[PDB]
Amino acid sequence: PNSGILWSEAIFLEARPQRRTKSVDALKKCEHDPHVLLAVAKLFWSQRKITKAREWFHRTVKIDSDL
Amino acid sequence: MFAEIMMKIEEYISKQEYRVIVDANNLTVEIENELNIIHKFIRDKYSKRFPELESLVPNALDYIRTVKELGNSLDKCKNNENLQQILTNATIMVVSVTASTTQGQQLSEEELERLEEACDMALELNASKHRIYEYVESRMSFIAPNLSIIIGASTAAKIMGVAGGLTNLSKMPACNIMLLGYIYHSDIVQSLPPDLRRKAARLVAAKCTLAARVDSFHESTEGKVGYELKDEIERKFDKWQEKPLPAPLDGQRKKRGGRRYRKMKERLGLTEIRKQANRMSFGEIEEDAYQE
Amino acid sequence: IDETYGVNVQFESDEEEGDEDVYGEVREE
Amino acid sequence: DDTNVYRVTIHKTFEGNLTTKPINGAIFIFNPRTGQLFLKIIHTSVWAGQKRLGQLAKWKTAEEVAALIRSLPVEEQPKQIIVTRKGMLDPLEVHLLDFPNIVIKGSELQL
Amino acid sequence: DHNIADYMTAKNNVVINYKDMNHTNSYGIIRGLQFASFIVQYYGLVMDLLVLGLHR
Amino acid sequence: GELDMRKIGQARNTLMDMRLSQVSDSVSGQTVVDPKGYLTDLNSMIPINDIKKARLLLKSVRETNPHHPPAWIASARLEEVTGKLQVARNLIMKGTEMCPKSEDVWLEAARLQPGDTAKAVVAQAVRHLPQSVRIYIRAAELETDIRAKKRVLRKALEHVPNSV
Amino acid sequence: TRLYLKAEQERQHNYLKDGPYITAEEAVAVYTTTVHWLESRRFSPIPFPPLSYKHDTKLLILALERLKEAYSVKSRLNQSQREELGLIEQAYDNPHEALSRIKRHLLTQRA
Amino acid sequence: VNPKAYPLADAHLTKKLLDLVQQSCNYKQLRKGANEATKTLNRGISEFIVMAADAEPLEIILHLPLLCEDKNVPYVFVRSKQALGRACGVSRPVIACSVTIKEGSQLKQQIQSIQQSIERLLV
Repeated sequence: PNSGILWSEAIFLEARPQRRTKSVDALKKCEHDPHVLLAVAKLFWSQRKITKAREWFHRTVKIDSDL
Repeated sequence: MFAEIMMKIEEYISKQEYRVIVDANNLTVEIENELNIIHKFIRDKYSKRFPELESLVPNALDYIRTVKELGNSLDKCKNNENLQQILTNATIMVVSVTASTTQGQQLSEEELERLEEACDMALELNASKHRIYEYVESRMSFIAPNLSIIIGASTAAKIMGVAGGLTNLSKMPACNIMLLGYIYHSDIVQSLPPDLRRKAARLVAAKCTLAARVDSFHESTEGKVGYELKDEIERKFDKWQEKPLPAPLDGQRKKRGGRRYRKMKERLGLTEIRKQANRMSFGEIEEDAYQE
Repeated sequence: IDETYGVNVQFESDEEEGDEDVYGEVREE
Repeated sequence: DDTNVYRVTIHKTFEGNLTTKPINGAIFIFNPRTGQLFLKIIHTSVWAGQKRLGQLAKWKTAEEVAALIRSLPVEEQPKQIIVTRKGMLDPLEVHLLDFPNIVIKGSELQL
Repeated sequence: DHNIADYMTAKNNVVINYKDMNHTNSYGIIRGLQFASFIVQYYGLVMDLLVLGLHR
Repeated sequence: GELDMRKIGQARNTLMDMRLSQVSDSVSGQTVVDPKGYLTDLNSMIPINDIKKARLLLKSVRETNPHHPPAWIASARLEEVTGKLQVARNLIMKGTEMCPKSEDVWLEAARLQPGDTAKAVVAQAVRHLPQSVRIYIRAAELETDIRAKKRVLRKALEHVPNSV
Repeated sequence: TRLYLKAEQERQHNYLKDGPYITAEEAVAVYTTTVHWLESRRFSPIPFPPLSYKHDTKLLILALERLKEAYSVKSRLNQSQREELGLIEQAYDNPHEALSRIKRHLLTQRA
Repeated sequence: VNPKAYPLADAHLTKKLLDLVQQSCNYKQLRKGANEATKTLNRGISEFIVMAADAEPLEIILHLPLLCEDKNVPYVFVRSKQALGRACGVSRPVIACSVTIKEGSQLKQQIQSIQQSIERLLV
């Protein structure tokens, strides 16, 4: 459960109305992860919300800029 | 996106998996907002020809019918048989009284043609949304009739589609509740008083879940369990909505004054009243006779 | 506010309130 | 002494607010005729609660004052409660109503 | 202000209860309203201005 | 059958409202209200017995010790922290006359009074307790001029030349 | 009381069915006369309750006194009267909270 | 019982599951009800999920094995819902429940033993 890439794959393979709980579960299980933050940014950009996706991308760049 | 969904709905209705009903429901939910925006644009465009048409007709379809039947010519409001099929008699009298004193300039030919084309497009979008809702109700009655009869056909269809499948809908704890949410959007919930409708939404889960669970197998194809759950939810919503004097026996004092009894005496009693002395001096007071 | 417990005098209810001008001057603000 | 029970030690600070925290619940009671003194020691927090006015402390002190007389025998209880605090004498006199045999007299002399 | 006026008029249009009877007041005005005095005085001013005449 | 008789009333009310709205155009001084706009001011307006007990204790300490400039400073701080500043200015003016030759009480009286009164308060504090560096610094700080501050600094150097 | 309540019921129903009795353009004419008179007076209309007022708390104190005067002198008060007295005391204790609640009710509450 | 409820535990296995559910609910680590059990299974914090075969309808508990196919958790069905309700301490019968993992609980070894013993019944 403590894997960022597996949490990102589980958030990307899930349904689009079911990803809002999967992203919260990935943030609660594996917090401060760059892959989970990138998956949350991609889910926010796919939901036509650029104002949250830009903040999620900024938090992903500030948590780990080496990704 | 609307043409392919309409062709899929026509191909499904001409032959008589589950993603087509969800696509038709999403297309209807988008076409409702598109028709509302088209009615708002028609009210903003035809405000110069009839500024009182929006206040007399608050509905979108009634205002669209009044703008498509009359248009720039306001002479179609006296003894007209076509205007009586959209609005009532008092609404027709109010529209005639508003068009008798309008104080508005007439539009051009191109603006009236664009308004008529927008009204025809809104009517075609409403007809396509009604046909998609009928096809989704038929697919919900064919797939899961218990959830379609308990909370609503569209609700059931939306629930399954949102769940991504009847097998996921039953799996969902809030089965048949798809935030469409569907628990609140539930007709049985809608039947409950607006405030109780929310409570009915929570209570809808049990019935909706049961309906989905039953619909999971090949049992209850007629919808008897869903009708029983809807009747139970309606009974719960109806229940949620809408002495001889004692014998004056002679007073018996406390057998033994206890600390708990003293605590009650400390809590309740005449301690504050005793502080205020009711004694009155024999001599006259400084106040007047009837100071009160 | 000295460290004496009695440094702060006890505040007994007084200055009786009342539409009566104790100072005896007609206020004009 | 009514003020002793309500006495609150106050801190001193150039910038910080003075901490007028209560000291203790003892009223510094004395009885030269009895050859002893009474120390009704109570907790400082119990003596003065948070946002407790002086009248509230006096009302609570009256209950404790009557409690001391209640614990003591009627003969041993002071026949005359000479307290110079005339303002606090009336609640004490009201408290003294619980003991009709005992009497309360004003104390012109202040200990 | 329009909001205060709307609130006052809405308060003037409320449900009236009794021992066993309840109805809705729409034309009448609750004399028990704390602000009813102001509205009655103002409307009486309206009739005064109407009857007396602008110049008068 | 019997139609909705309320329809006629609704139509009449709508006609009356429309006529009134049309007549509102001639109202040059017509004004509106902003409850929704006020909603932001009501949400931004978001920030008793203990403060009253502390004020009563400060008043009892000032009555039990009139010559205590810590008690006068605490009473001035309690009166200026809540309520109005006029009671704090009156308490500072009472403490300056009741407890003379105090630097902290004079500093609190200069900080609580306006500058036209603070100049006279600093002059009275220099007449009552001269050679004070804090009172001279408060007088030079409440001058708002170059020549007045230079004269105050020259007077402080003539009074107490051993002040750094 | 019962008869008058009934009569007012069918009176309100008749007003609803028959509509307002203010004749068309007659209430409009009355309003025009009123606004012309006001313009001749040329006074600033009263605005919404401002955040800052000269004696805002004084008005709350006067209102609290007026409501208290209904049953302050009474020996006892009913349960509804007791609740009203408690509400008045709470409003007096916290004038700012009561004022904020009153303004919110004014600008939001309509039922 | 219902044939759709699978797997079914024995008498001593149901007694051990009821004792583990009572130890989890007494230590504030158990969730009663089928909705809370399925929410804890979907959230990824439920260590084990127990069901009951005496449920009307039995398909409403059918989400409890299916969530076991969605989170890889051992599932088991009790014989009666009234014993699981009393085991949960609730007077009302419980047809479903969930023993969740805690931050270093003392009953982690018993929960692991119950998960190892409940995974062999589904064969």
